[PDB]
Amino acid sequence: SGGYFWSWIRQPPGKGLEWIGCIYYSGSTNYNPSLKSRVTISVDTSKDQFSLKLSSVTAADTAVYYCARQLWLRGRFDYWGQGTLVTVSSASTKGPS
Amino acid sequence: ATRFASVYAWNRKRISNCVADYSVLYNSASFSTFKCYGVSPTKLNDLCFTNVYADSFVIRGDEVRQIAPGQTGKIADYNYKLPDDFTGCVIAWNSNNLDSKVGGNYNYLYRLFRKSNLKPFERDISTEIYQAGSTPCNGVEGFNCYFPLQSYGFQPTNGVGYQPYRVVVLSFELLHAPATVCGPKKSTNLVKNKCVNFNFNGLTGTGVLTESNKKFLPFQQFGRDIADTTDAVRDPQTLEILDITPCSFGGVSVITPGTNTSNQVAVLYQDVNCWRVYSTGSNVFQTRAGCLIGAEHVNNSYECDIPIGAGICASYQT
Amino acid sequence: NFMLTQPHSVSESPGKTVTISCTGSSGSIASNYVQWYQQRPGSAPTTVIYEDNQRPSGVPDRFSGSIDSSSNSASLTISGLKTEDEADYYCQSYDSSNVVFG
Amino acid sequence: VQLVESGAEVKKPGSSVKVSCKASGGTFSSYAISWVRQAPGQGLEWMGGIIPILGIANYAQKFQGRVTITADKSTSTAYMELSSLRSEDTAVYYCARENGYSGYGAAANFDLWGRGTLVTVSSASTKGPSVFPLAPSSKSTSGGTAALGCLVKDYFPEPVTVSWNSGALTSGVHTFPAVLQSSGLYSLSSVVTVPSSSLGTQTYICNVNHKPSNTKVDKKVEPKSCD
Amino acid sequence: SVLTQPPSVSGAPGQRVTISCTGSSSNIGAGYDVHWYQQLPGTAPKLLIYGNSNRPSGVPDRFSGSKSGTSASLAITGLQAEDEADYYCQSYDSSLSGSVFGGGTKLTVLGQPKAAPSVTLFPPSSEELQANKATLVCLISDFYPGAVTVAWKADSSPVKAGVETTTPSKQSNNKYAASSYLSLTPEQWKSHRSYSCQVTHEGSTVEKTVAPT
Repeated sequence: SGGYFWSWIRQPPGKGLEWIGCIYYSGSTNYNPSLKSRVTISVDTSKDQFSLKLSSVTAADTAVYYCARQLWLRGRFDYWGQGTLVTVSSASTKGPS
Repeated sequence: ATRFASVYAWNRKRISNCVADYSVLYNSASFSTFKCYGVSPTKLNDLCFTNVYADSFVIRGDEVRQIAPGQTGKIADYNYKLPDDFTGCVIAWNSNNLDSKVGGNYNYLYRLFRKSNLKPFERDISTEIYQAGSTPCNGVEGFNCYFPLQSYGFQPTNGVGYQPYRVVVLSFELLHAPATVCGPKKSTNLVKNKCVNFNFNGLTGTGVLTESNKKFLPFQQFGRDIADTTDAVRDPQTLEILDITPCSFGGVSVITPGTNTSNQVAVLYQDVNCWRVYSTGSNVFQTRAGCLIGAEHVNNSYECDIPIGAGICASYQT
Repeated sequence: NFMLTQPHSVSESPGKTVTISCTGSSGSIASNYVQWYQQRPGSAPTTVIYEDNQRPSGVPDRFSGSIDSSSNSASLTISGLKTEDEADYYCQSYDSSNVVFG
Repeated sequence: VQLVESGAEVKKPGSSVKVSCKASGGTFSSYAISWVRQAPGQGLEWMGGIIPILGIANYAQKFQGRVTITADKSTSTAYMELSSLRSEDTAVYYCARENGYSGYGAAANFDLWGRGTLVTVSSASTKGPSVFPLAPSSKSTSGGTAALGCLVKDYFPEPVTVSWNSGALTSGVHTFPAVLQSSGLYSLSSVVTVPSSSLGTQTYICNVNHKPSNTKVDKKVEPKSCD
Repeated sequence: SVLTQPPSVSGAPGQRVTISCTGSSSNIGAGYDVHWYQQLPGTAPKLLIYGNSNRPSGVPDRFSGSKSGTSASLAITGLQAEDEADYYCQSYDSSLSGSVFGGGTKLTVLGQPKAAPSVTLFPPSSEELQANKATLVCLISDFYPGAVTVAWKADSSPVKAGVETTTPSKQSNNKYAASSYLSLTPEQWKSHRSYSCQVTHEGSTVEKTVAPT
């Protein structure tokens, strides 16, 4: 409802923000040309959520990922989500002491 | 459109008697300019306009940035000038599959030279040769005498700044008239004699809907009183005039002697000549400033602690 | 090939004004609007100035914005600085099927 | 000035034409030239606009693949060419000079118009006219005057004049326009009133000239002997 | 295209006539000016009114036009004997991207003491049987073009083949004259007894039948 554009925004630590891709309430998707052929965002209306799928993750992809609603296609990312930390590392999770 | 008119003669079409679905306009993801001065594109689905004007022409990349209200150049000065208070915005996109053929498309002619600055929303079609010096130019094309219309070079392999961009200019007008063009928003049922907030043709207010016997001229749409507030509503779905009764109309003064000091307050009604009151209460006293309830009255004359008006003073005693 | 260029670090004394400039690389800046964001460390960025100079609710009047098509740059002016103004600042614009940042 | 054009032309249904509009008494100096047709019994129809300085042209959306217009800035002549002629293309074609002005609406107007060239299509070729002598009968001659004339059959095109005694008669003459037929043939008539006393002393002859057919025959009209 | 006007109007020299010219949103309602063109019967149209108020030199002041809303109005104060002409309103269209003219208003001011028609039947001569044709004519004069009827009968069955109507031409004494031609064959020319031309005008019928034999 509302015809609002849901998008994803990432930012490396200490660096600038990077825009990943945008979606509509339908299946129409827009992607950044630099990171094309690696992102697949979909909308699950039944669960009321939109996700992201990144393939061939490199070591430079460690960044804080954001999801933001857009009131307008070329408008402001008015409402933001909390910054989640995703780190690229071969080591598995170990228990604290 | 199958073809677009030139710059010196831009075709303008009036849009009315329809709902303007802008959701297929600002969500096309194929245009190149949507700087909309004044109103916002998110509010275009809510506002209602008297009429919508849509100009159109084809311009190059270097001149698509100078169709703002306050700008100068060879286009804003001579070809198309927007007013400083312009409402709406231009829309431009790349036109390379169309309007781009080999050998140059010299069909369009922009005004390179003109005698004076162009007035806003004015179309100038004139081919008289512009002179520069004191020499006469009665139809001649000699020195210091050039054709005011200069052709455009539009090649498929031309530079990006010289590529032909199809420009369409949407302009909105807000006049004292019924709005025949509105957003795609629907309309609910009409209620009467109830304090209900309303959304009438883009005007939002809270009040009581009551029938009005006043005769309303078809030219006007809204009725304003001396207080410059909304009083009349056309209601275009049913085309009947309703008087907007305010939910609160009288003056109420609450004589509160503090919160922790005392929990007893007095209500003074300015428009009531002691009913349309909060409560009847007791010790009703009528003063020159109005009717006061909840406060006692005495024949003594003490110092004025809490003034009421017109020489009336009230205080909290034992 | 559109990107936005801004200075990496601009500092000023409190009580005076400061101008932050965001300049486009190839395309114009007078189209597809501009957006300004302020990112406090350890938190999501928040909108500060959107559109030409529009400001959302909850943003002080000190944040003033202006455009300059001739210089191909977007300017954000802050007057009367404070401790809470120490954060990263970003400029955002829209391009064909992609949104650019700084 | 005066924007004179060429004469009337008759073309085949499926051929191409070429008319001109020559500016006399001056030139259309930096003024655009437009063309307007007028079908018989219909309103004016816009063909296209040419500004002779830049040599560019545009056409209406009704027709773009069958009309091409050109102009000459030096000799001051603008031309048409209408290929793929149909049966509905019969009209009078005017050359017009656009006169622009500044304003809010600023609609183009054509103040100076041409003299009009008639263009028509006919599958039937030019044929030699046949002139038929018509004489009144005894019943038709009741008073002091008789109605006598000549009838022309199978003549092409329409503008063919009929002269009475090589112009010697100017009173009582009448010109009757022809009518279209199923085969596209035209047939006009002409009848004059002459006194019965002059029938036996003065003769009447009809001289019909055909400019495209290059023929001019002489025929004798005599009263009927039976009636 | 869409510049519809009333097909014909009427008036008197002592009154006023208003010619309406309506269009659409993209040609008249958008704000484009209208242009009036008076076409006299036999010459080229001339610019009557341009800019909705301006009069070119030569045009008398009696020709005044106006534009309001999505319509155009042309008014004539004095109607003389030369104002009988077709009037077309011209403006600029945005969808067609070209100038559009009006449908045409037949402004006719006339009145005459019409009289009874006088018809004449001329039988074909004897030099058409060898030509394999039968030029059957019906000369009608002193008649008006308001009611022209061409009927051919043989007193056994009416002839519906070869019957046609022609526009009458003005004479030199303010009268109209015309002639109708009937196509037949010499083989059937002598087979039928009669071929009568019937002309009816305002309920008045004159019938004269020729005798070929």
